[PDB]
Amino acid sequence: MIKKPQKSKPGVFSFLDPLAYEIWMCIVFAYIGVSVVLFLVSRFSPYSESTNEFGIFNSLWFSLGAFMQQGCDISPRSLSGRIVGGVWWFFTLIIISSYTANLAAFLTVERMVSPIESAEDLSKQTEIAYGTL
Amino acid sequence: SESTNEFGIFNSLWFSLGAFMQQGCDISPRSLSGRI
Amino acid sequence: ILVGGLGLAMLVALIEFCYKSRLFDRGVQMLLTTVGAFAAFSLMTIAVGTDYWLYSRGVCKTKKKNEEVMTHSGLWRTCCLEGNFKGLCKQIDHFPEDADYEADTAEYFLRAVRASSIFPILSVILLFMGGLCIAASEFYKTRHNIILSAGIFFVSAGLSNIIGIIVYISANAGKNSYSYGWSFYFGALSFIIAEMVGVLAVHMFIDRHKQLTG
Amino acid sequence: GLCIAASEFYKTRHNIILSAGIFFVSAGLSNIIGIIVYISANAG
Amino acid sequence: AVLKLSEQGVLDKLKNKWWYDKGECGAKDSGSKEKTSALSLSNVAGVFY
Repeated sequence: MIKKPQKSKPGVFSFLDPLAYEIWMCIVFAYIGVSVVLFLVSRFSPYSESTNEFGIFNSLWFSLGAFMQQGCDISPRSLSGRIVGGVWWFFTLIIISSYTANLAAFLTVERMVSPIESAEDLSKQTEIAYGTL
Repeated sequence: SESTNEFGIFNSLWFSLGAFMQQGCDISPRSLSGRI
Repeated sequence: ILVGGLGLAMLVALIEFCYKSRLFDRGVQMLLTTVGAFAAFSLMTIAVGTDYWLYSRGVCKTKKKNEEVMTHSGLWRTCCLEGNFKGLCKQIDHFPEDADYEADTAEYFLRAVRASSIFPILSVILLFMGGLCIAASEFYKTRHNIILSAGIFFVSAGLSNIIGIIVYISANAGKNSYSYGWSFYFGALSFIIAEMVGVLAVHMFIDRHKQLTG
Repeated sequence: GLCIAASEFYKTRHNIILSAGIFFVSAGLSNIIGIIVYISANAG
Repeated sequence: AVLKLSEQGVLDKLKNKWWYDKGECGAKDSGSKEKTSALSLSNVAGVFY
């Protein structure tokens, strides 16, 4: 007989678990600033002005549908306009594909090891004592 | 006249990129032996 | 590199504005593509005729077989440096080991392609053949579709270049911490230019076609 | 913060207004990278 | 006299001679458990073809 060593239960947000608390906050920061620079180079006095399609939050919407794989409606055309996006494509390719690798790792196993039985380490270790009546 | 193919050298480079990514593009080959 | 690309992207956005705030010269583009193609015709043949492509540690000549000699290794002459005799260049082919795996006819054919410069020599050929036709735009001219077939040879040469690169790298494993000679890069560098030439032929074809259409 | 006041005094140049917002966006770039390296320093 | 050659390691030089200077059957399979290896290019050979 030994103790019962205290398994922790999953939470409500257990799908958010295979990415640490900071990066979720970090990615949103990066999400916004990517979008505005796209919108920065979007409207830059084309030398009418009513030329580009990338609007204020429309630039935000391109950044989202690029991020999650659903596609978009319109592509950038400028040299500077396209050189930002492939970076963001390369960003979102690495990140959330890496998310799935960790996400599979949670659905594998949850067994707490509950240290070594048929004891035999009570002979070997000096850590946990053991007695009788 | 003939201004048919939208693919310049820059867009062909560009379509090559997002094809390797997940994100598709509007331009598409549309014509045989380029479509393949 | 995410953030580093952003101000990099913004920087190029600035210079377009001032450049418009205040290729070029057709005809010497025809002169431009010659010096590109001829120098590409050099560096292809340079790396081909080269006893050294990669640095590694092997032997010089056996049957000498001390432990291992560092090697100034390339295609034909697997010549060695840093030894009791330096610069003794061996000729190397495929060798029959135990049972030879003849049933691996995919491998034996891969051996048969290997001990040959078959694609890197052919990468010279169309580059040489493309080098023939680029001079023909003045003498016996105004046929102006033979100009189009010239750039075909350059692009197909880079195809012949790139496949020879693979099979040589496929032959290497076919740790040691081997490195590369600078001459190995020369076929890779000329691979770029052989494509950079032939695209410019298409412009000059279509502009002469645009001059033909008028 | 300097150039935003300059839209009245010595005005009607009206392209120096454009360079002002460059500094704000690039400041957030300078902000976000300092956030990372401090968090990188925590486990570092 | 045995203890000299052991101390002079001449046995090892002979042990290199009759086992290791005649390493012939060049198989050299040991096997590492590290799954951290990048793939070969030759693993992806025919894809380019």
